[PDB]
Amino acid sequence: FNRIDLEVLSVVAMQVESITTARKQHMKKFMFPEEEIEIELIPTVSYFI
Amino acid sequence: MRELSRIFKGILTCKKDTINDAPKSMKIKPELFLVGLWRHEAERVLADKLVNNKDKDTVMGYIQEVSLESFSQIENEILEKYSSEKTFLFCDFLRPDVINEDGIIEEEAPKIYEAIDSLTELRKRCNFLLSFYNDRNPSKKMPLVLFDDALKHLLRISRIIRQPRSSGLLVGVGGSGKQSLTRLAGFIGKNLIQQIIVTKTYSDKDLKEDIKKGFDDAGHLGKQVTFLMTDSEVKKEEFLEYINMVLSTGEIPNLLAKDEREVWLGDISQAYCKEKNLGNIDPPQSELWTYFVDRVRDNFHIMLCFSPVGQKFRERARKFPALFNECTIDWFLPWPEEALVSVAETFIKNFDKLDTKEETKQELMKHMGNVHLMVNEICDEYYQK
Amino acid sequence: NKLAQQRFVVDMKKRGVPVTPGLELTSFLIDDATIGEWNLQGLPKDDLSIQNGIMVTNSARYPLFIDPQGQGQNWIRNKLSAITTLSHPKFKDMFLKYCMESGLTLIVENIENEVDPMMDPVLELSKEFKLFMTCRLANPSFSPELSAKTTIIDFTVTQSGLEQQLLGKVISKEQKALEDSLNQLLADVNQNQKDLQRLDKNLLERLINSQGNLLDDTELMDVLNNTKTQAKEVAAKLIDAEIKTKEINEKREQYRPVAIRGSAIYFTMIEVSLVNWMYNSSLEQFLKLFIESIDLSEKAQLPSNRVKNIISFLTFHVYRYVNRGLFEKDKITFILMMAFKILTTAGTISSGDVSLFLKSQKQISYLEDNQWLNILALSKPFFKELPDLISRSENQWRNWIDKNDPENFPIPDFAESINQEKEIGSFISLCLVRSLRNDRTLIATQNFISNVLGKEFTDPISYPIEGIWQESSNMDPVLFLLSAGADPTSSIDELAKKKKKFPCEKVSMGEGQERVARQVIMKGFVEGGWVILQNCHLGLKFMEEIETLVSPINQIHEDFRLWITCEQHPKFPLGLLQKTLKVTNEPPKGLKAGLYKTFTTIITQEFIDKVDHSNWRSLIFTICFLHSIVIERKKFGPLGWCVPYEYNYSDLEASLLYIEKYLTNLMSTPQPNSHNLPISMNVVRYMICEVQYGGRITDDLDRELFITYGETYLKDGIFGNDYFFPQNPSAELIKYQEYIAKVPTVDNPEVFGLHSNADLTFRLKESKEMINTVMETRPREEIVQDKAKDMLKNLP
Ligand SMILES: Nc1ncnc2c1ncn2[C@@H]1O[C@H](COP(=O)(O)OP(=O)(O)O)[C@@H](O)[C@H]1O
Repeated sequence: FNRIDLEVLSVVAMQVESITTARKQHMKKFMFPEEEIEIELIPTVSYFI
Repeated sequence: MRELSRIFKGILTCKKDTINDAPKSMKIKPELFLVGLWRHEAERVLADKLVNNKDKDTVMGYIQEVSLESFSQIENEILEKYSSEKTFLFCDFLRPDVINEDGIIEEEAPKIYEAIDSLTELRKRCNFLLSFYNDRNPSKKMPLVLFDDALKHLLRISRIIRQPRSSGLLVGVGGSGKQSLTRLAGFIGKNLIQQIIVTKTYSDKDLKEDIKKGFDDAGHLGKQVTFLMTDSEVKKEEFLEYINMVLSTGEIPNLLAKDEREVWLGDISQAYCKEKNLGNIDPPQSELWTYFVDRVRDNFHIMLCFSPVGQKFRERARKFPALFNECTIDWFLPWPEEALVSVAETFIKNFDKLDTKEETKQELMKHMGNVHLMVNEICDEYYQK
Repeated sequence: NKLAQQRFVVDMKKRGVPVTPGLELTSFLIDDATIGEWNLQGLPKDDLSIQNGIMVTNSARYPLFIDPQGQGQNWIRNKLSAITTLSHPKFKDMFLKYCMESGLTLIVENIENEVDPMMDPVLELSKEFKLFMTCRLANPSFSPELSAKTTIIDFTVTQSGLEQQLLGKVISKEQKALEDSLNQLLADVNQNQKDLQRLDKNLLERLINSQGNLLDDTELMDVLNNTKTQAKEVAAKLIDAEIKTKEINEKREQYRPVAIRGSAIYFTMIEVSLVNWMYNSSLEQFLKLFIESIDLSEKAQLPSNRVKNIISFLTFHVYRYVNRGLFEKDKITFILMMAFKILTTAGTISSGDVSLFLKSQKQISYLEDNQWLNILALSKPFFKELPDLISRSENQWRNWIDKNDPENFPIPDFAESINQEKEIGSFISLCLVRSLRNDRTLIATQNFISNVLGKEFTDPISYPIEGIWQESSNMDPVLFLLSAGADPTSSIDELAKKKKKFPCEKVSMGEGQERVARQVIMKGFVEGGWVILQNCHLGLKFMEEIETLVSPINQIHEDFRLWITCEQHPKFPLGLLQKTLKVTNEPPKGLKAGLYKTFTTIITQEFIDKVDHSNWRSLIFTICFLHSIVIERKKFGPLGWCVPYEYNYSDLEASLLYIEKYLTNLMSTPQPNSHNLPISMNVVRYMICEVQYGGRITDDLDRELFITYGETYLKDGIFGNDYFFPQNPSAELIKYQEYIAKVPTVDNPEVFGLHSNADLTFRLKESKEMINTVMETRPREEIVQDKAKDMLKNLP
């Protein structure tokens, strides 16, 4: 994951933070940045680098 | 070994004009003019690209010693006349003959091969010409002051620009005037001049179209041209690469061969019917391109003018070998006190209406030169501290 | 003037051409009437501005100013005008043709050595058109030829004019009646200078109006008398020159010390900008601070005593303002420079002695070669007079050099009277302390700062973010110069939930985020929300736009704030650096400092939610102390940690979440507590050892080192009655605050278990960098290659 452009990481920070806060509340439906339509979630997800 | 070839290339001229010593005969044997030509040649091919005047003084000492060495049969005569440090055989093309404006201004093309040593008529024709350039160009706005070193520098630009297949790198700090001098030096030589303009978007196509027009001026039309790149006309390296290959080969890959080389070449073979003169019978196809590259390189002179200071100049030279290799190199030292007092009196003669005082004017012009040399030193100290 | 004048007159003397003694360049160039007219137009009344105005007047070519402050821009804004920026698509096409064909004068104010080439050939055809254009950032790098075209003028303010400007502004704000008297008498005496001019006009009229038959005009007698009458009012004006030059002067002498101090302060805070970029600010912000300070505490009664209270209060106000932006390693330095710049005028401290204090054996035998270097360092007024048998007595000062804290209790009696006098005796003591013992430089630094400036400066500060919010109006943002392993984002959000009622919106810089940022900002403009930009250290092209956006022109709904965060990237244009609020949030230095901060992160509901005062209260205290110890261990260097690690609170509340689960689900089955718990606390050891804090650790040895710290601090049991190796608590909140209060400021490394001598090396390297910082602020192909040439014939 590291060998990647710096600004791309800058915006990825936002995306992953949004999903983290979404999962924290245990909210069924949430809003994703940059993408106008509303989208759902399932709990058993995870991220790894 | 290039400079030896350049020395000879300069020597080989005047198939019979050297013989015509009879008009001058200024204590001149036919050989004397020849050895003077040798001396001026060796100076201009070797005693130019050197930084300090002392280095010059030692090469002229070498030249005098070697002339005495070979010329072991009239050595006292050369010592009397040309080995003397006094000015000898300034060679020029436009001063020696005068058009005379008989029925039209350009009555006859001046004789071109040689001139003799003199400074007066040199300056008078220079001022003549300056007035002409003033009325040729609207808003010329060119108060050029002509002092001895400036005259020599214009002469050197002439020497390089004229030669078939020549070009010369000019170095010197800004204000030395090289960019100003070359305009006149090109107008006298009938050469067209164009500069590059860096648009709001800095890109590459401008270079290509301008060089295409330049070749078609020096190719199909066959006119005489000149090119005036400077530090303002470089925004990245790449321009230097394209020009580099232009000095070397002259064929741009598929700029002229985009289904155009044959139409342009076909617009030229009518000249070929008489020029190469294959018994006025026929020709070939590739050989036309050969003659075309011949023509364009024969009439595309390149005048480059760089800064001596900064960071980029030296490693730019190292990047591209042909640049400093093919072109002649000429230094412009800062003006010494003689030039400055000369300018002071040129501007005080017309301004000494109310400031009337004998024996104090000369000291005035002297002291003004002193002031200028000094603000140089103050500049140095401010940057230092 | 000096260098150029001596230069030209020596040229004239050597030339032997005659020249007049005395320059008086301004006097015989321009009539003073236009000078006064400009002084109404905002031209500063002092010499340097006078020659500057002359220089613009001559107008040999179009000018270009080096403009650190903005005198020229305001002057031209007022001189005869009473504008179009360089960066604008219409400017390059529209504004050019309007000015060039109808003469609008086309001012420009954003030169940064980068020229749109179309600017030039316009420079060199309406005959009613001029053009003045100026730079902003000082120390230009203009090309040689940009010097060929245009004249260059430097408006770098001198302190000398600066104290007069501040003098005028203090006379304004402290009581307007002083300005009433000032401007009244000043207008009167200006008009009386014009009355002397009218006397001159009367003399000229007497002399050449008739131009013949003056004598037959017997009214000439009356004319002669009239001359006398005008001189009489000049005599009144003459008296006024005294009444001025004392009264207003003493009203100014009450304040011109203040102005001096003010100017000193400003020229101090200039140079830190050269210490590092981003410590850059205007004079205008300083002016607001100055005028405010006058408003804040100035007038009570007893005006002379209030002058002394100026000198007390203004210094602290500006001082704290700059500290809010400063970094840790530069904290001590700015205060140090302030002290020196204060004393370079009153005490007349020699710059040579300053360089002695910054930079620097046959005689003595006991002391070390490391020490003998310092003997020769001090050796080369009475420094070169008392290294002899006086210093070489070796009677009682051996204990002295052995004693820790040499300065305080075992004072040197080498010069007891000189140390007693104290006007310079501090500085003498400090030259001594540095030259002898560079180890204890820094506390001595704190000491004489406390002396010459007051101990209030050498005291802790911590910025209440709720307090800081009160500063931020809607029309100024909040910058954040952060360091690794620290972010206030959570606290900013927390406040935005506390006082404000909505969550802030956030946009991270990057690529392809300009328009996103702009549209969210427009939403904030219309509404009044809060916006959190992030990672401005890359993607700087959007920054220049922000300054244009945050303007009075485009109106903004109230309650709209902006919050900016970035990092150390030079080539960051100072449009917003010149107009913003700078704050630093690297973690605190001292053990008590970090401990206190941690005791203001997760508090009052973590702490207050217990259902047990006994066990897990103690566990919180244990883990918090562990946190604050292992973080601070790194101060020493490779002895404490092989490499640096960036522990922060995330691991803390991770551990807290674990152990609260463990205790809640333990006691969920506990119907009765024997003594408050029945825990088997060995699993918690393993967890806090290898899982929570195990993330950062790249070395092997650090693993068992950290396990050992766990062993010695946890003890494997909650004793309830024992002395921590370092006290132990009671069970109330403000008692914890007091517990922090009684902690010492500077500790000793045996608190960590680590040996005293560790201290030594730290201080040395610390001292070794500190001076070097300030040492930067002062204003090859040779025999070395021959030395190497001789070397290479010596390797085998
Ligand atoms: N011999 C000269 N006498 C007076 N002014 C000169 C002279 N040479 C150059 N200048 C001034 O310097 C300016 C720039 O000249 P330029 O030819 O660019 O010199 P350089 O090529 O050394 O930069 C001109 O506009 C002119 O005003």
